[PDB]
Amino acid sequence: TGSVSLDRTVYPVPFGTIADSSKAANAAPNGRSVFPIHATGITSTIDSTEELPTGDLTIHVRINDPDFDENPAGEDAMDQDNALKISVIRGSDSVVLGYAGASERTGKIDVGGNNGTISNIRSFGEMDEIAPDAGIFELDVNIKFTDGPASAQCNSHDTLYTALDGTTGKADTNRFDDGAASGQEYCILQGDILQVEYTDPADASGDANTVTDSATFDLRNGVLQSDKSVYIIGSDMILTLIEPDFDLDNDSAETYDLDLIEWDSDAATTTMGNKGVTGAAAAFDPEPTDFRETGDSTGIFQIVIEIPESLSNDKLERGEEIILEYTDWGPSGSDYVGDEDEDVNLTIYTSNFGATVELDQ
Amino acid sequence: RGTSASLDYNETPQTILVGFSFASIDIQPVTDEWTSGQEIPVVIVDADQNKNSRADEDLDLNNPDVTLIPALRTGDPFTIDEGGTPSLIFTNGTNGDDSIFDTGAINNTSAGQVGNFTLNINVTRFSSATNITSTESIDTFSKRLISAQTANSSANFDVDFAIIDLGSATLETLKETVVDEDNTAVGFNFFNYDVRSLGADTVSIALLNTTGNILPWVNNDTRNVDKNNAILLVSNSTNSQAYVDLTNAVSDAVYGSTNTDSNVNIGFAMYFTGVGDLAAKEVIVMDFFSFGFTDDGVQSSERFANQIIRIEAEETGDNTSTFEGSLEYVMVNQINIQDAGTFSGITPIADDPSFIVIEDLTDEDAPRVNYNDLGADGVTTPVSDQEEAPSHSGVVSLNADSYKIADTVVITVEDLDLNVDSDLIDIFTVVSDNSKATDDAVGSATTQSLSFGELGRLLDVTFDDVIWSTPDGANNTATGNDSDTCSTELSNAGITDTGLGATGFTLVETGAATGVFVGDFQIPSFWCRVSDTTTTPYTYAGDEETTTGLDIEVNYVDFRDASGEIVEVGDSAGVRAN
Amino acid sequence: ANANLFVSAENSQFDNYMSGPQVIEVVVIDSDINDTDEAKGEPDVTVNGKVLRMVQAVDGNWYGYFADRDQAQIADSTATTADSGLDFGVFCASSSGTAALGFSTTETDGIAIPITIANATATGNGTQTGSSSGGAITTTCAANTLDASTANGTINVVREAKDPVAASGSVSVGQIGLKNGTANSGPNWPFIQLYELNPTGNVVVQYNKGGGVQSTTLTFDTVDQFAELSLDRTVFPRVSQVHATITDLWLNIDPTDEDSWTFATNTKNTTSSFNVDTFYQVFDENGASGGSALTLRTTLSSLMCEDNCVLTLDVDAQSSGTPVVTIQDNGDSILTQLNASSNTNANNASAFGISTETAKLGTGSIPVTITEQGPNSGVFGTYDESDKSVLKITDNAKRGTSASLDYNETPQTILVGFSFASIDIQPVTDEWTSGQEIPVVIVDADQNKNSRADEDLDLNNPDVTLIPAL
Repeated sequence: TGSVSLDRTVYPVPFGTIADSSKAANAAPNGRSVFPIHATGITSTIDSTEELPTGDLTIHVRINDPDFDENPAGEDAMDQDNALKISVIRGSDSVVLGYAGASERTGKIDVGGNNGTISNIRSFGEMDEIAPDAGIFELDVNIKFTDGPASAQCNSHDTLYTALDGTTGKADTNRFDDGAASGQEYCILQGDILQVEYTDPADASGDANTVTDSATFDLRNGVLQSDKSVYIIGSDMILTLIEPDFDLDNDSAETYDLDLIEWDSDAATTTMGNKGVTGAAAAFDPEPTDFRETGDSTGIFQIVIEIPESLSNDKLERGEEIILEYTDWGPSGSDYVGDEDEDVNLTIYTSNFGATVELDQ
Repeated sequence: RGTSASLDYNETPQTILVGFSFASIDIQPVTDEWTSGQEIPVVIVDADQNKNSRADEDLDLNNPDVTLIPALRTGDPFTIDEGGTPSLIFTNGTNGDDSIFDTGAINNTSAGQVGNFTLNINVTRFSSATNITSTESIDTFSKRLISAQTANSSANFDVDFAIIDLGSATLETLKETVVDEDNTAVGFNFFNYDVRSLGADTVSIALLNTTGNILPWVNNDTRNVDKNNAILLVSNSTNSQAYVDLTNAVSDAVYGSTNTDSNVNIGFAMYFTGVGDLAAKEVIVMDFFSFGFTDDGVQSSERFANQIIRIEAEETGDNTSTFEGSLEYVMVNQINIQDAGTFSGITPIADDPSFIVIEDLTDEDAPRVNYNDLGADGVTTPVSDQEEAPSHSGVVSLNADSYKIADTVVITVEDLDLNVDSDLIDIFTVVSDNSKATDDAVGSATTQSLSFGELGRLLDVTFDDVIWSTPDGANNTATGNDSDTCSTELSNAGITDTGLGATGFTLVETGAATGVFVGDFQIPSFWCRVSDTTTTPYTYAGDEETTTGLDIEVNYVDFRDASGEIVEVGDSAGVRAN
Repeated sequence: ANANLFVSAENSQFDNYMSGPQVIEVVVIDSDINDTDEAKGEPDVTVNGKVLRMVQAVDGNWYGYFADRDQAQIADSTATTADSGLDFGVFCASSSGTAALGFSTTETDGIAIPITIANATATGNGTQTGSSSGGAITTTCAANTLDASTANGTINVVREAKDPVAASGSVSVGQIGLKNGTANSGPNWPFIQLYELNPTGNVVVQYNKGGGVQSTTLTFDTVDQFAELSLDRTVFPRVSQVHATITDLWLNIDPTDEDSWTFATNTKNTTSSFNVDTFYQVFDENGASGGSALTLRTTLSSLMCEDNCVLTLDVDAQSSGTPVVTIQDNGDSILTQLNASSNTNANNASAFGISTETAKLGTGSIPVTITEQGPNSGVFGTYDESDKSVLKITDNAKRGTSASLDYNETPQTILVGFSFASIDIQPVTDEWTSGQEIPVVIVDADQNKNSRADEDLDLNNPDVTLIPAL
């Protein structure tokens, strides 16, 4: 019997960039699927150098079919045509991402399987066996924030759809078999169910059989953490960020700009990154230079930061209130990325001790 | 299989059985981890390839008799069969003056390497007075093209041209592997070809692009549908085996046409001399290679390494079915990622080939070698083996917690991924170039600015968290509180160790394959502090200060951590004084 | 362990392999037939079953030289001028031995004699150059070709053949009937008998004598697995001689002579017309004029040279503007600093070249000459009998900077560095009283610049930079 499995029970909602929207440049997302820096990092307009890269999450599909393991100690590939179907469902409406198992070919996105002709559907190619004696085939497929059912909640962004066929146009028909309904745009919302369809050519009974695995899209709040509350100026700050939705790929550890966090104190207010004030990023000397995820399937991001003795042309004082605030853009109450702009901050104290002065006599 | 002949002597006939054997390709690392710069044997046991019991049989792509060769590939390299089954023909005649084979030359010039291909055909004296067609076959793993044709070897036979079309392949099927070197941050294109079976004195290869059919070919004087249809790659090479770096002209010409890439086909051309005899079977192997990364290059989507590797296994003994080979792999680092020599220095076709690894390929993506085989039953079942090539977290530390003046500090860097050859001693020099932002840093002069810092920055030594650099360039004119310049002050103090480059501090590997690099230098009494690191060349302070009491810190830039990404690690120490 | 038959290619170091245009010397050192005054017979020596004509020399040993026909023809195709390069002389048909050499040579595939042709007919005279594509030869040679020769001794692959036994009474020249017996300068001796051999196929040399035959097996295949290059040390001081030991079987073309090869190793001379090349017998083994230089870069492919017959040199791996390796004139070379301008010095390796062959070995190109350590050892060295290397580390070399030398496509790095010394005074007892000579021990690897000789410190020697003082 064939079986299909997914890496994670839940997956984060993908996010796009400014170039994926036809709206004019704005200092705020204005409901778009954009993940920019905290307001102080943007100068009146969000451009390509001040937002996170494209957030197409890469889901890996795995099947366990010993029938396709024809070679016990050799390479095997699932060559059955269109045996795997990847689709996204939101209630009563369904959209299919593509087909797998046949030869890789160019195609558009079908909605609800309305297109009878299968050659017009995008094909991801034949899945490759993970190990010569395993029998499990894995295919890596990325899902864009546009690859979802049409809805009116996503009209806030005049989305530009990347073409999946040979044409270079950015129109809706280039990526999807049919244009979106007037007043609605293709997108993925919170709570949407991601499902994988695999048709086994031969089960234990040697006939056709359909198996399914499901995952749910979700968005979670972000919370900072530190190993301790007080810090000596110039010491090492183990800044730990625990937030699930940044774990886009379970097979690798991604990196994200430190600019998402901001320095807020009496000395200065800066994003502590390359987009901050002059001489800022040097003061902390990040190691690594950006937020780095602890493990490929953990979702926790950590980075070593040094407490600056001076932020920008002025020193940092003892007992100063240190505020580390970052904007999630994806809180629990957000239907999608860029809907709610909730911010979360952390309080950090500096070392205070008695500076007693004594004389010999 | 199974049909046999009976040879009889002394009225005791012996039966000559024909047959096949179950093979088993195995990769045996010398230890429990296949780290970079470690040549490990590859053992292939296949009695089908042992066709002579009194001699040694060596596998060869150029030998049509050797039907099956093990192969390894990563990414999507552009082989000869990416567009399906190709069509190859042979032609005799003259190229003429309006041809890229004669007028063209390798000079990285648009006119020099890109032009038009024209020819005239005189095949009346040939059999049937027609172009020499052939039967084309492709191997599933080595991707070798085997050409079957009439085995005419008469003295009057003379053939010069050879035109081959890659089935339905187009510029779209080529741009997935061939990348634009001008637009990508880091990217190189390589062309590997093997035409040794032809036995030609000189070999010339050109790339053809046209919106119509390749067979039969046309001429400029006949039609003007295509503005340009010839891109010269190899011109009169004396070696049939060559792995040459393509010039930027080829990459520009690939993207140099404004027409639709899907509406124009691609063709491959051959011109050679001294091939007046053709065997029954001929083999043509010529693929495209590509390596590099785009933008920040931290995610796996922007890291690509398209190559195909074939192992030339050699028989162990005269009558031993065990064929022995070996695999080499170098893990690319931040220093050699911008140098085309390290990509061109690998051997694609040899008994001990080498290949590039861009990411800590483990689990399902581990480097896997493929080898077809005819089993004892008679099916062509494949046998494959894989070995993980993970990365390691570089650790750098100093021998002591505190150091005196001229205490001869030594830097010990243990990271097995920087070993790029098990034979040669791996070394890393220090950059001495004021113009580049990586001045006085270990690495290479070439450097690109990214989100993780400088590409050419490998290791730095810092006093008081300030990089130790020698005053140079036009930004060292500051004199400070006095009228003496920092460089002049250091010269007066007698400190010839004005910087990292002055000391000659370089990283040298402990052994051939140890993977641990040892470097050392003496701490100077006086050093020149850098006023600001935000400009190149660095602007130095006008007065020197004594290094005692300051904390000496090193920073080894690790291009690939244990998970296979950039992690900044260093060690700390203090310059003691009494 | 043969008793009488000795073959040049027989070598346990290189496992009896043979490759390229090598001429193989066959000597039969037999005490039973060593005398040269009696009308003795020719010993029965055959290779692969084909008889090999033997000539008795003044030393009482019978000599015979053979080589592959295709390889010999391909090599002679590069002999633009006579007595230069891999010149095998003039080829003739196997049936022409009786008319030319005076004795039958039917059982061979062609003979290469050092004659020259004055009437170059298309039928009655051999090929002075030979077909570049190889294959069988049908051109015949006759007595009139001998009588019309204007220069005898064009063969340059066998240069030290022994003098044939002079004719006297009942004994003919070589006891087999050579017309002219002048060795190394005549038209008959030496001459090579060509044979058809198969690459990767064994070659069996046979000597038939009473009481038991003696047979030697040689393998005729590419020998790249044995071509290796080694350096005497690992770290090299500022001025130390750079010694190269080239253990290559293929380079031993002449068995009876020490062989000299010249290479153009400049890997960064980006001139279009210049390419890395190899040359044969530019200089003699004594450093004299060895003849003209001829191209071999485009011919090595057909000469069984799989990445084992080319030399290229890298002088600055890091391209830091500090050259590391340079070249000099030696006793086995005639190198000349063409760029004698006072602005530059001996460190500019591109300033050196060869006057006679400036066309390809001119300024730049780094002309490098190597000579064999022995006539038939198959091991070549840059260093001469005076220990003066062809390569030096530059005196102004920056510490840490290294150069790499390339042979067999196996780079060899030439690092630059030093070692920690320790000078110690060890008295014979617990007190250093007057009139007691006590040893002084200095351990310094920097001053040990030669691994095959004794280095003595000297104030008068500028090379000895550092001397202890009190």
